Amino acid sequence: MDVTIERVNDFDGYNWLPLLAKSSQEGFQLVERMLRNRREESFQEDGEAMFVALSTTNQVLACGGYMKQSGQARTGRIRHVYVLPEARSHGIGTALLEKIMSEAFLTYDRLVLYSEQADPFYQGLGFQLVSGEKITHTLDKTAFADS
Ligand SMILES: CC(C)(COP(=O)(O)OP(=O)(O)OC[C@H]1O[C@@H](n2cnc3c(N)ncnc32)[C@H](O)[C@@H]1OP(=O)(O)O)[C@@H](O)C(=O)NCCC(=O)NCCS
Repeated sequence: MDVTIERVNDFDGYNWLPLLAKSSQEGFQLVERMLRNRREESFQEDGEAMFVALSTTNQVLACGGYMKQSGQARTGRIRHVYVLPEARSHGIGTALLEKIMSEAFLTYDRLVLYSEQADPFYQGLGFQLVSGEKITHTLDKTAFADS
């Protein structure tokens, strides 16, 4: 499934309702939280970015990004990763994550994330599963580089 991955510079330039609706149906708040909190966590500052995957017809099929992990130094947190159900299993999440990781490791020496649902996906990308309160997966830059 052909997509383009694009940096979000203007949240108001996309129709987010499909992503909001499907994610909410599934019990996920992550798209809602992202869009509601977008004035404070804009993903526009240095060390942060939000991406969308656009279909060949300009429709949003996924989102995901990164920003600074609070309290840690040199650690970034991967945030708000979600692919529309009908768009899953076509390589979109992998393309999105590869872009995020390659860019985020320019700023951070470690990337972390919290995912209860997608361990196989994240392990396939090289993340290590960890038992923390705030994080489920971690990846050091040196491990990323060595791959
Ligand atoms: C996890 C997620 C981001 C992966 O993105 P994706 O575009 O579907 O994944 P890709 O097609 O790039 O596949 C990469 C890996 O992701 C995983 N994956 C594939 N389809 C998936 C799906 N429908 N749901 C969860 N994970 C999936 C597989 O481990 C896959 O490895 P493989 O290609 O070697 O078999 C995406 O499916 C998603 O947002 N799922 C949300 C719902 C969820 O968490 N699923 C749990 C069960 S309800």
